[PDB]
Amino acid sequence: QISVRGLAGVENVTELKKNFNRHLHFTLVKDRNVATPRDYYFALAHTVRDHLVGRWIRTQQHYYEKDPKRIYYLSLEFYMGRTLQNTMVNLALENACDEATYQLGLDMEELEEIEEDAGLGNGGLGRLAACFLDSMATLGLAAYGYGIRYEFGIFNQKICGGWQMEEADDWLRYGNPWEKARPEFTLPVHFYGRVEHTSQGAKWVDTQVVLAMPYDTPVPGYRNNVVNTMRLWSAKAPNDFNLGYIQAVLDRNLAENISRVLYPNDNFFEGKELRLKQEYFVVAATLQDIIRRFKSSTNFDAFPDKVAIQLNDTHPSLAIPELMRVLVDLERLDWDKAWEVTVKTCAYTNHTVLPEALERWPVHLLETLLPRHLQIIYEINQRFLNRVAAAFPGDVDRLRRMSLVEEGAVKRINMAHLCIAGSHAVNGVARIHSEILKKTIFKDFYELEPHKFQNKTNGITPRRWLVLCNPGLAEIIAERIGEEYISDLDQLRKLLSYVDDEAFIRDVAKVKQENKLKFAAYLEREYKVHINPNSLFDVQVKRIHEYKRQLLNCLHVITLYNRIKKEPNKFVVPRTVMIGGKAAPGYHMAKMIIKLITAIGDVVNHDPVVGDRLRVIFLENYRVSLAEKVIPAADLSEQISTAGTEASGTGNMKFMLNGALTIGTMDGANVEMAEEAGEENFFIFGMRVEDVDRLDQRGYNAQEYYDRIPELRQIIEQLSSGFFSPKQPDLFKDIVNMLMHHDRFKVFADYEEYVKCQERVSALYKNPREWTRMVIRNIATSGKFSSDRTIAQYAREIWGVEPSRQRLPA
Amino acid sequence: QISVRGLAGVENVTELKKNFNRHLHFTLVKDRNVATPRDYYFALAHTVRDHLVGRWIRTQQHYYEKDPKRIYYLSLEFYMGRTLQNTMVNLALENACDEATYQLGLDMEELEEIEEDAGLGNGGLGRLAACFLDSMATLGLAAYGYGIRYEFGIFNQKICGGWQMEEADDWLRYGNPWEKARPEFTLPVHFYGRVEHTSQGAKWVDTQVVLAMPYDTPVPGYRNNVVNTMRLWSAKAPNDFNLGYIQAVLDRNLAENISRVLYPNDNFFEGKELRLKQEYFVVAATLQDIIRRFKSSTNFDAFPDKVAIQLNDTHPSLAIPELMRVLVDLERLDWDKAWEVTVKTCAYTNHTVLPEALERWPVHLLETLLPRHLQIIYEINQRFLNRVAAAFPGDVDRLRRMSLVEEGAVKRINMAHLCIAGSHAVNGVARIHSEILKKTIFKDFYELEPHKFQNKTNGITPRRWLVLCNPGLAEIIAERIGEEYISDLDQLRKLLSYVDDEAFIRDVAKVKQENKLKFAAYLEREYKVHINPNSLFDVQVKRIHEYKRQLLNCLHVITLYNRIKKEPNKFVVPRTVMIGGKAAPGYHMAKMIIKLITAIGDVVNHDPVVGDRLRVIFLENYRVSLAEKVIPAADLSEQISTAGTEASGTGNMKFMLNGALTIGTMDGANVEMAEEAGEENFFIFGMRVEDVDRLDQRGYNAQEYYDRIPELRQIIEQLSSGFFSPKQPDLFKDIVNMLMHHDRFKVFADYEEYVKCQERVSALYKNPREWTRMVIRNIATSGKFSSDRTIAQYAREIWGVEPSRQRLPA
Ligand SMILES: OC[C@H]1O[C@@H](NC(=S)N/N=C/c2ccncc2)[C@H](O)[C@@H](O)[C@@H]1O
Ligand SMILES: OC[C@H]1O[C@@H](NC(=S)N/N=C/c2ccncc2)[C@H](O)[C@@H](O)[C@@H]1O
Ligand SMILES: OC[C@H]1O[C@@H](NC(=S)N/N=C/c2ccncc2)[C@H](O)[C@@H](O)[C@@H]1O
Ligand SMILES: OC[C@H]1O[C@@H](NC(=S)N/N=C/c2ccncc2)[C@H](O)[C@@H](O)[C@@H]1O
Repeated sequence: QISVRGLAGVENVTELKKNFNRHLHFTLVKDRNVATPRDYYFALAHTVRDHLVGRWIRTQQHYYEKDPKRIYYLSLEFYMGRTLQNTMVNLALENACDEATYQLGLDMEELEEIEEDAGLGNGGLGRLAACFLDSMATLGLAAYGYGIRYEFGIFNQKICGGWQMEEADDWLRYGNPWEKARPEFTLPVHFYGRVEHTSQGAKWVDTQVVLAMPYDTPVPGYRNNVVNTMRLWSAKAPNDFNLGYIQAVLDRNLAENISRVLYPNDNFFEGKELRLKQEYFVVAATLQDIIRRFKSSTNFDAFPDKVAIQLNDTHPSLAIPELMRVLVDLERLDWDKAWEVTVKTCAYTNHTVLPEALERWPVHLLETLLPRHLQIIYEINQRFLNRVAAAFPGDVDRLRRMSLVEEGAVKRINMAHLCIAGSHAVNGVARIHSEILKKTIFKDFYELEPHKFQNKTNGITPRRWLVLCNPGLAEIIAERIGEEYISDLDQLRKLLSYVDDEAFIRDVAKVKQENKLKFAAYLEREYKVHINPNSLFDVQVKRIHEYKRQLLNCLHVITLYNRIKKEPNKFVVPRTVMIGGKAAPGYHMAKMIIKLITAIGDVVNHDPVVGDRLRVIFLENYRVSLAEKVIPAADLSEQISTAGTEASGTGNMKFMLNGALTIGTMDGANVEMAEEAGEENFFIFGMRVEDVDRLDQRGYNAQEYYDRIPELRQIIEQLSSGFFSPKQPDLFKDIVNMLMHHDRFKVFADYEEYVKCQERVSALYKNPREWTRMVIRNIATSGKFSSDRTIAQYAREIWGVEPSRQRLPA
Repeated sequence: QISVRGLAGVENVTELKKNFNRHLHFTLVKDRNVATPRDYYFALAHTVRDHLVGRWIRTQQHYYEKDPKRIYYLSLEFYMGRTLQNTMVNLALENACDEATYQLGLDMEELEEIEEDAGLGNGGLGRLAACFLDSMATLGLAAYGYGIRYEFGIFNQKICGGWQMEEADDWLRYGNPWEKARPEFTLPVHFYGRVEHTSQGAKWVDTQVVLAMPYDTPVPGYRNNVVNTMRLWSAKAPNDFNLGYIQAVLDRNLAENISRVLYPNDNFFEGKELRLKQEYFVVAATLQDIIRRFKSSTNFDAFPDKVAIQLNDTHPSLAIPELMRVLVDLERLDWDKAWEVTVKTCAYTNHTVLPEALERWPVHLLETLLPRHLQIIYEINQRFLNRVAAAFPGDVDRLRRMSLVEEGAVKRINMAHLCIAGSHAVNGVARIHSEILKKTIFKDFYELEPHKFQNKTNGITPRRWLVLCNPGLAEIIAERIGEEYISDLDQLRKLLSYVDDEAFIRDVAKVKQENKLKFAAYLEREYKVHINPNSLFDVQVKRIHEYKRQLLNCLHVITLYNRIKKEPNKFVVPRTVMIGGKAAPGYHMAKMIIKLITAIGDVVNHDPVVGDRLRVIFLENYRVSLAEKVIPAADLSEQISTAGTEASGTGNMKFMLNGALTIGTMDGANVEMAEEAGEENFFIFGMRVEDVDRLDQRGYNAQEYYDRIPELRQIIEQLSSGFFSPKQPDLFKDIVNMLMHHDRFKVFADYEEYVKCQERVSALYKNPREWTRMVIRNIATSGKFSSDRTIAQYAREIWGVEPSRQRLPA
């Protein structure tokens, strides 16, 4: 049907159809009389997956023969979403499969909906890892993602009585066709035990062993015939484990619990032993695998020439002392040489400056679980502090600030300090964030080793986040400028010369309307909710956090409702306000915020005077597959974190690419987005970082805003008095108390500017032609935010390798 | 190479080779450069399994269209062993696959050794279920085996320092190619809760739910194109289970523990709640599946015409009250009608008379776990006892003996009594066993309802137990009498006319020698032990139990050693004495017996004077795949249980079919074997059942034998004084104490006759020609012991269906 989806050749369609039938029969053991819709999905998945294998084998063969430098991306999170459509897109099979299934009397889109998301991440950090894998394959890098194969990913969110309920994401229940178990590479991981010192070095003895069994998932590049590997480890008890008899077998569960479940905390540290075990498990198994591959090329001097390890935050920080442990204790290298190798091998990416998110592990935990690593960390700290003392003689406070060991009630290890000390490169994820790292939390480190500190602004893959989710937009762009932009997103600049093109303006607006109609229809079918598709789609989707300020959005919504109630017969631009995202199960305030949103909806959506002029909808179970649907449908992207709190954001980039305008603070990558698009084409409001700093010096007094803004006082009075909870008058007292007395994120301080800015959004939307022209100016300048750009910068500036867009032979 | 292994057609070999390569590539994601031996096994398994699918789909289609009466074989054990060779045999693919793999440069036998046994059983009862499935498919019956998919089967046995060690049988670790998950037939199973009585019947409420997910395994008939199903249930937690957050996810393990592990007790009852849960789990899921299939044919009068349920011992006895529960509480049938349906549907097979093996569940357990079933059991008991009272007025002791409820310290439910009451047929598993049931333990029941009591003598499948494991023997037989005997084993009688045939005598002896050489070579390679292949192979393989009297075998072994030591320069017929089998982990005496065997070996095998005249070897990890190797190699089959204790035996039949002579008591099926072969062609010794009864009346005094048999006194003195355990003089004191003072199985009473009989065995072995002629007379009369005969009798006399040897079209 549409060009960017590829060719539907006669031979190809015929072959797909027969391979589909072969799989239905031989693989699924069904015929068309008894086959379930799930059977059809699996038949199709198997048919598509067959097309990966030749390329996958030859890619890995090629790496073995050419021996390039290998890149190892270590993450506890890979937020992959669904795989079927992505594989079809990257192999140019989409149109052919659509045709093949159509001829078999099946709707491919319906089949696609059957696939579970691989929800192995919480949000931004995990999705970033996934976009990165796509870009690394597309750029022909010899890259491997390494992580954990969680049996349960991020929980499925159900809303019951306006409250978040969690249920287990049993994503492997029907079997995962996109993985291959690799039992021959099963490896032992050690825990507990004790350290003996012999005549010939330290030895780690009396350990408990858990096996790490790898599962490989293919990562196809975009039409370049490259298929890289994501290798995820699963925990397995050894067979003699605990070996009355029955109990010993049942107790195997204890060891295998390591890979059971993803910790559902977004930007928050929880010092639990099981989490520490997960972090070591991935690191120990991965490093053995890396070393094995390196030896199958004795001389560890060449190790950094053949290996780069990228640490996705501090979660895999134990890679540093683990590498030292293997090099010193097992390979018998001297400390200084091992350390040189380690530093040149490792690089560290920081993802937040929020203090509660930073990993600070109690010493007593590491002492019991990882005694040799603790000793190695102490030694690293001593040698590091000796360097600081020599550089800054007599500066005793600097020594305590820079220490890897934090003193206090319980001694803790600061993992971020460990990462900086043991990495040749430290990067933030947007320009303002990287500057904040140098100026504030890592200032001491920057002064010691300025050359270590870099910026690498985040990006998103235009395959998933344009071609896959928004084929209509991809097509109208390709019609004017060709297909090359899909792997060279900077080419979107060419669209600037179409900003006054009446045909293009109409097509851009038409694609948006179609997307909105489709999404409005999705909402009725799967959720029985009614929305006006001619309204402005105002969306904020992202994890629920105080710093992300869904509450400020709530305040605006109530403002609009109150204004309508006061002047019912005045025209207002109709809006559908959509808010979605999961709250960490233990985060009370975030759970209260969800209840508030639904409570507002309950009042607003049933007020006869309001009509279809204002609707508030909570988008349940926000996840990658839902983002692919809602983002193409959005008109207005809410990116409203307090300045200095959102390191980068990536949801912001997704909306920009898909034709929504942005209302946002100058925070994270919003700054660079406004810079690329021009500030005239962005709805910027609120305090800058400098303004927040000024307010902190004076002391933030929320009462002042309450006293001076009548519209704000009304809202607080409504919340307090039970207007939004008639049968539980004090339900939202915690929210009011927080806003009035202990608001770290200064919700009231940005309220007036936000409401004014929102008025300017409504004004522009009234002029569809000018709305669309500004949209074109956003899409046209979204090129910088391709993860291909980001990865090219990591490659050249950190890993020391050159990207290549050249095809491997098919 | 050999005829019974089938044709290796040009087209077939070519096609197998290309399908093997296709699977290696697409399924296993390997090429020949990196493929592991395990990869090759899997490629072959997939290639063979592809040949099942068409037949499997059309068999099940045929049942749906023809709607025959369906047979449901319920067992907690299906001891399947390996599947690859069995599938090749039954599809006539063995020679073709051998040729195809040979041309690919691979040895198929080596590949076969990679497959894990499906060890989902303990011994005889579980293997019987497996032989039965093979025979039911071969006889074209619409039969389904239903059981539990244990994650861990029978433990792997390791011998360390002469002691049994257990390790987890993680048989699914690499994935099972012989199963297909059927998620669409996932069913809820209920536990705990309470009973409410409403205006319209009882209701079982507030229950905990565990899901039962089925996995289907194909059961191919022998060259008849029939493929039946074995459906095994796996336990899955529902997704809202226990739904701080992390713990709730980890706690899902509790529900899923139901299908985690097989209880490793052979002929012994352990009243553990987890075991009770397993028993209900299989019954509840299976009955829902049966009822679903029956409705997809309201009128439950026709239920027994379309359904037979065979209970493999009392393990699935809860089928009776569960069927009543569904019929009365859910379908709203009156009690009397439901009961009529239940009795006509169910039949019960008893497998032992040993009192410690009988299931007697504490009332308090059933009260908590299954409150509605307990109430139903009470009601069954009341109505049953009312029938007994009417038949035998005033016989108050009969009422207490026949009650389903046993009084005492803890009240218990006798599950065997439940089974008799609720079944239209009760059978024992050999003629003497069935007679013992009528005369002793079920005498009261037999007097009430004599028509219920039947015999069905056990059998073994001649596919696995001749063609598969002993192709050389199968071939020399087929050369004289054709191939028809493989599914009509009575045809073996024709071999009687070859008993004086010099060519056949030589061929029978040659096949045995070859088997012995192969087994002697297996022992060196995989265990580094040296044996004389010209010695008589004296083997006792079966689970370790006091009743099976491995100890009596030990006494003979020591007797032979002592006799050699006394007269070193006297000729004796050389023997290799092989004993193997697992002990239940909690059975102390059985574990001591294993240690004794190895301790004897340690003395005997290292005595220079003995030479290669006597060797004692403990066969480690005895299991189905090991039986397939050792049984063909045996000369002498030890079947030496105390008369009246081994219900049937099936190992005995396996040895008879494979050309070993039997030394045995008149116990179980040994009686019928001697009857078929003629007593002159069997080495019978020892007390008959009547003699044991006489001894019990007088009181068994072991001391009398010790006092009157000098050779026996010497052995006991050696055991006591530490001759077989120099550094732990009293190691075997428990064994001596048991033999002298509390021997339930009268080891000493059969000692003299056993040793004498063994002398007659040695005498015959000295005359190879006469040894072989007696062997021919055993093989020739082994036909009755085909499980095809057994199943034909169940079909005609219990299930009310006719077997058919007719092919389905291919
Ligand atoms: O079918 C479900 C099972 O599939 C298996 N995959 C096998 S046999 N081949 N895959 C090959 C493959 C080829 C190309 N891209 C991905 C995988 C997985 O090992 C197993 O964990 C999973 O449960
Ligand atoms: O860079 C990708 C995205 O990462 C997000 N971080 C997330 S999801 N978790 N971090 C968790 C964390 C845990 C422990 N120590 C530091 C951070 C950032 O908040 C976002 O601005 C950014 O766009
Ligand atoms: O490969 C390992 C996996 O195989 C799967 N089998 C599938 S996809 N088809 N089988 C078809 C089949 C055809 C004929 N005879 C048996 C099975 C099983 O469902 C899964 O439990 C197992 O882990
Ligand atoms: O019939 C097949 C074989 O079954 C065996 N029984 C075994 S393995 N377990 N029974 C366990 C059991 C448990 C509970 N209540 C009764 C028996 C018999 O011992 C054997 O003679 C016979 O050949």
